[PDB]
Amino acid sequence: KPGSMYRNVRQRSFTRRKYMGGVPGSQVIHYDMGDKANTSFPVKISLIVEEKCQIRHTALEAARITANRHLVADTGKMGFYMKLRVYPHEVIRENKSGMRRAFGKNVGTAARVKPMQKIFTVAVEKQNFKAAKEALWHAGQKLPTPCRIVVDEGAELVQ
Amino acid sequence: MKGMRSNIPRALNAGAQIACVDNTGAKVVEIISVKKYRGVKNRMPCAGIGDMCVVSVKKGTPEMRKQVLLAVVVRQKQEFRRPDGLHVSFEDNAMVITDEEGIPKGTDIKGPVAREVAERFPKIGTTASIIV
Amino acid sequence: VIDAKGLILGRLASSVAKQLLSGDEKVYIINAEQAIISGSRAATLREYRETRERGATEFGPYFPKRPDRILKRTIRGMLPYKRARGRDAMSRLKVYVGVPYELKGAETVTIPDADMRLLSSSRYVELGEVSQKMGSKF
Amino acid sequence: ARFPEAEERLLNKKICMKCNARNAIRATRCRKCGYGTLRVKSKE
Amino acid sequence: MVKEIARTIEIPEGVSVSLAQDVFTATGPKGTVERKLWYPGIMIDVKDGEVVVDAEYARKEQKAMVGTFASHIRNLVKGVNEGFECKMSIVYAHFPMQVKVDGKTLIIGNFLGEKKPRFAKIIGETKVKVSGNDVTITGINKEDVGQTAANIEQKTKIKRFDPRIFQDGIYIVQKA
RNA sequence: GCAGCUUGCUACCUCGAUGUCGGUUCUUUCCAUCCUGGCCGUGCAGCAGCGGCCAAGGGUGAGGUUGUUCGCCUAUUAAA
RNA sequence: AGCUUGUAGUCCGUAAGGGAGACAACCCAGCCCGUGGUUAAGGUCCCCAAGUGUCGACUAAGUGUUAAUACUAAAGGGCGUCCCAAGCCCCAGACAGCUGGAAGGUUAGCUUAGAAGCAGCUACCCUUCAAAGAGUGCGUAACAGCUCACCAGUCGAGGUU
Ligand SMILES: [Mg+2]
Ligand SMILES: [Mg+2]
Ligand SMILES: [Zn+2]
Repeated sequence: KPGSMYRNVRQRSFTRRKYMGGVPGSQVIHYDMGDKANTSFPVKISLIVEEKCQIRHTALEAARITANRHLVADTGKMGFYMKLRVYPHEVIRENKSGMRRAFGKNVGTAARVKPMQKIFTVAVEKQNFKAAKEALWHAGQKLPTPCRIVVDEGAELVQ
Repeated sequence: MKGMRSNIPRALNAGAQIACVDNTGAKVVEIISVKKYRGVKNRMPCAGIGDMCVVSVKKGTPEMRKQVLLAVVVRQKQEFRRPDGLHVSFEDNAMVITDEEGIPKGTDIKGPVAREVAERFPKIGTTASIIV
Repeated sequence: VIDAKGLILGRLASSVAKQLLSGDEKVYIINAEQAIISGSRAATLREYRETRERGATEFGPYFPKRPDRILKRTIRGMLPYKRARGRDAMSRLKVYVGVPYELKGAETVTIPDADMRLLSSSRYVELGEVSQKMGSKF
Repeated sequence: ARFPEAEERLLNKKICMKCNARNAIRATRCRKCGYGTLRVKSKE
Repeated sequence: MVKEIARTIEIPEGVSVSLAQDVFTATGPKGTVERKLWYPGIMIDVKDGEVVVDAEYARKEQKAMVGTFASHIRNLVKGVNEGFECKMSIVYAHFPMQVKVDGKTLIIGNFLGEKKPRFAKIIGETKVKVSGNDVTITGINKEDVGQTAANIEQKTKIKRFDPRIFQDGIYIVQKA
């Protein structure tokens, strides 16, 4: 289905596993990227959201893939630590008769967000800051909401 | 093609059956379409003297029969006028099996042919014997 | 008489329309072919071309081509020409291309408001140019 | 025939990579659509 | 520091400049040239071998216009003092060309097997001279000579083939 | 994201009746361009191609099966 | 979905009169008859009663000139233009140009003859002088110069992220 079919937040949440049935799995495999064992990156930037919405897991997977490729290509395999944050807990249902017993059935999973809520986070050195911004800008292109980039730690270093 | 001195009405009509007058091996043909003719709505394609048109063999030898070929009209029963003022007509329509250029497959033509096809297609002129 | 030498079109039309409606003697606009229409060249030409070719032949809008006809039509819209007051007002207006012989040497006045000197930039066209672009010999 | 002046004023220009408009040499911006990337007119 | 929007031109001896009404007039040993440079918000004065031009608002449009007018004034005085020249060149592979000056046009005959010779207009008093495989274009008006050269170049362009293999016409080896 | 040119969803108007599908005749409108006019790129030598931009003035036909729209096929044609 | 089914308030149904272009339920107002007066909503270039009103800026697109609204186009981009803040270099001299320099060695490793800075390991090819390079490109079997990066003289005020 199209992206805008399930993107607005108009109705209550629907997430209790034990009551619904037959929720399909997910594609996102790993939520931590890069050098997990390192903890000495002085710059910590992140991608934030400007509006409430629902993000499908497929969009998150595409954004993660593109950011991974860019960061590994330019910064290096050991020069960063990316970490996705929001996990998809919501469930999406698509009716499939007419309006007779129109209640839908599970077709997917989505992750609700909130304004100014961090989605991604990348830590790098001082020399690979522009590459980090370049990587995080492409990832927000696959995402269903307007997105801005905020440098959380080491702002005085970069700025 | 090269212009003709005379004016030729388009007498024969797509669907007509003509008696081919050469020694190639066919007797009767069926005009399917006319080369270099656009047309308008509802109008059947038509052909006159010195018009190259694709036909179909209806009566003839078994090898030639059921073959789409090219041919031109050498006579027509519908009158047409000379440059200096006169009208010429024939008793019967006729056609000769040829190629795209104009070389007729037959080396012998029976009966007269109009002189205007003789000027447009010189080969038909030479291969003929009597021209009127 | 009023000289339309270098005056804004709508400003001139509004002033003339109001002081026709107030009720007086008749008024004369001369040189109604170098009145100014502020705006870029292309937009003005486009809008006037669309206005020109818009009607149906039996009953559609017949937009005029001559310059004084255009100015008269522009004033015709700021005025209740279907009522009796508006028709009487329209009977007392005369816009001439150039200067007619009888109004030769006549005393003139101008609307001090509608002045091209009161315009920020040089983005304007003159009425005769649009008239000739619409295909009129004047 | 490859001559200096002809190549100088014929095939020494950059090409917008989106609308195919030809630009000047020392440029980085299509003059009609503003696309960032400009290639160079193909040589032999 | 300051964003003052004034410009001086320092007119040289010989040129009798003026700013009557709006048209800017000059005269010198190389004839005379005329131009009109009116624009709201941009005032120009002529005095003591120099023309001062400036504006009032520091908007970038005003600054661009003051630069443009100063450049035009410099080019006008330079043209009237001595003049401006443009050099071009001829190239051909198989078909020799007959460049011949006649009237106010330059006729190009036998261009790539051409029976109908092409026509290039000459603007103003821009006297052109043909000599073998090169053309020299004299004049006192800079825009005039530039536009004449542009017309001559644009008329002789072959527009149905490949520039790799066909390269003929007239090309500018040096601008005005 | 656009269109409302396919099929769906709804039940706001019409049941003291708004005469259905296809074809025929005749007139007109749109452009999201098949040909004709003008340009740009090419992994464009020429011929002929491939991709894109402006442009709605004119053209866009004849036949076999089938009630067919749609679709298949035939010989022309600048394009059908 | 101008869809379907709930809930609190107020309305139309059964609600005049004034204003919204016309508008069942939107704003002012809930209305016996006649006369005078001042205001509400909303407006004041002309149609049309009353401002071609005042102060400070923005827009160049006829964009706009459309309270709510079933009647109003999105992501993305803009060295288009107007502002704020933060860093960096700076008249003993910053940027764009005018200039040349980019000489030591090398012709780098390369089998094809040859990919000799520009297929394919390497490393700053000079102890040293602004410059001197394993180096981009017109050229380029390989190159080569021409020279990239990279600094140096030169103007003469702001430049740049
Ligand atoms: Mg009530
Ligand atoms: Mg009411
Ligand atoms: Zn472009």
